[PDB]
Amino acid sequence: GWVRPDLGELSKVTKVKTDRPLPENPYHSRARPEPNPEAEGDLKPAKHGSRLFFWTM
Amino acid sequence: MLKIIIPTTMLLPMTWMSKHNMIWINATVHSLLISLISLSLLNQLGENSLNFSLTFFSDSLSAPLLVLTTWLLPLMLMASQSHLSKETTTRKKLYITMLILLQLFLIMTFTATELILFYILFEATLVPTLIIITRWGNQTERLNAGLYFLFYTLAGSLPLLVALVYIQNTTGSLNFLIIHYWSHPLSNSWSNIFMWLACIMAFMVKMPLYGLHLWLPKAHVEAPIAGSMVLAAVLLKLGGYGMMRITTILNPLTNYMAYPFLMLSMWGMIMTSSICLRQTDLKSLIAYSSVSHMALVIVAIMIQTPWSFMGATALMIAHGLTSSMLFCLANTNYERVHSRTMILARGLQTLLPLMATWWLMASLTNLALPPSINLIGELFIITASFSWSNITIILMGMNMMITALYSLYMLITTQRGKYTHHINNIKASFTRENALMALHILPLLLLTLNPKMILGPLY
Ligand SMILES: CCCCCCCCCCCCCCCCCC(=O)O[C@@H](COC(=O)CCCCCCCCCCCCCCC)COP(=O)(O)OC[C@H](O)CO
Repeated sequence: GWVRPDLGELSKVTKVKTDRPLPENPYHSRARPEPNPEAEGDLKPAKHGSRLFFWTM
Repeated sequence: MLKIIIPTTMLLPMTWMSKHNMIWINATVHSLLISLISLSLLNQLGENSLNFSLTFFSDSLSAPLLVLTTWLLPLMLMASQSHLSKETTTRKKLYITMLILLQLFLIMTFTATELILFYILFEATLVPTLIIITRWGNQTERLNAGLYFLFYTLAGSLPLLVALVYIQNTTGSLNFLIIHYWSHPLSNSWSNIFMWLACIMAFMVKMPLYGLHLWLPKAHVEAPIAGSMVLAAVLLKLGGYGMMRITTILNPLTNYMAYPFLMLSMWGMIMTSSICLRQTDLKSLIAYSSVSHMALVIVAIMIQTPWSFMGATALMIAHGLTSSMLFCLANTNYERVHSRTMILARGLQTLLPLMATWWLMASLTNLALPPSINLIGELFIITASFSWSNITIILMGMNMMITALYSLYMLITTQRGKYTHHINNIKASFTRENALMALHILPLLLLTLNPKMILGPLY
């Protein structure tokens, strides 16, 4: 009493019901380097201008 | 500060936009006016320099040189409107443009508060002078002359550029006050000598010391009259100003490394003045005399003694005014005879009696005859040098003895003696030449009453 599967039926993505837990880190990833701290605080005018040699501004 | 600068640069549009023939007039008017305003800057306080802003400041050393440069500015215009009369108006305007652009830079560098700012226009004076020597110079070897003058200073200036920026990366700012207050004892590490050499050689070159001086005879002789005065009366003196300013952070390394220059300068002045004793060219003779007087200042500045700085500033100005005058003497004689050989036109006093006088105080002033400012310079330097070492007076006094012989040597060969028979184009001296000559001598004796004005910050 079987039935011939129709076209596309075998290619259907199916939900499989399992009991095994999902792997935590399947790639066995190590700890991640901490990103460098971001910029913060309001922009303030450059102190004493360009500060390049004799240029005052 | 600004009250001198904008009047100087705003003078430039005037000459360009003035009438066809009034260029000499209006330029002379306000150049003298600028001199008056500069004289208002001559005042100084006790110890703190006259500071104006981060960009400009003046002290008891800068002020006498500032008023000298502005005072000079009318004189080239007066001295040049004879060999440039037969020139297109644009070239005359361009010639005037070069002078005031040159003079503008001089006010900038002397009043500069930052060493790099002092440095940028330190060589920027070269470009106008290079044009003056090359284009309007009246000779053939002026081309090689300009090359010698240009390359010598650059060969010395570029080490200063590397040295100066090194100070900035190591000791923060290079503001003249901030260097003086935060001065540190320069070590004896073998790098610090090359540190010392770079910070000094730049001012050495454009302050002709024996060996590094061959550009000056080629600089002065082929240069036109205006070029010769500016080059000999102020240009040889940027090097002087630098040393008084830059030797703040060269101690105690200056104490030990001074020896090769001191021997070179002290011996060089005897050699150079000896050249003056047997120079065939009048302009060259005056040029070599500048080396001798300037080499005296080399010993003066490099001893690093309160008295030595004071006599330096005395010879700083007095030689410049005198050398400009003697170049005027040679120029005022040259076009009449159209030659530079001294023996070409002998016995000029019998023909031109007033020029006999003008040549006479001119020679006496260069003689360091007391109480002329030149004597105050040399005599002060001798005492400072003598305290440094007793032997140097043998070299010191010998220079004065040689300086006597060659100074009157031009007087006897040209002014006194028998007039030359063949020449017949010697006309009575134009009162322009006469007026200019008094424009030089009169402030010199006027300065004799007040040495304290030009003694300097050490005073
Ligand atoms: C026509 C030739 C030149 C004419 C004469 C000019 C003056 C002679 C000496 C020229 C010196 C130029 C280079 C100096 C730049 C500034 C020097 C300075 O600030 O001092 C440094 C001195 O250090 C140097 O090495 C400076 C250069 C020494 C000389 C060698 C190169 C210059 C000479 C050859 C090139 C120029 C000559 C012409 C070549 C065609 C300090 O650094 P340091 O070595 O103490 O640094 C910390 C640590 O020790 C390691 O760095």
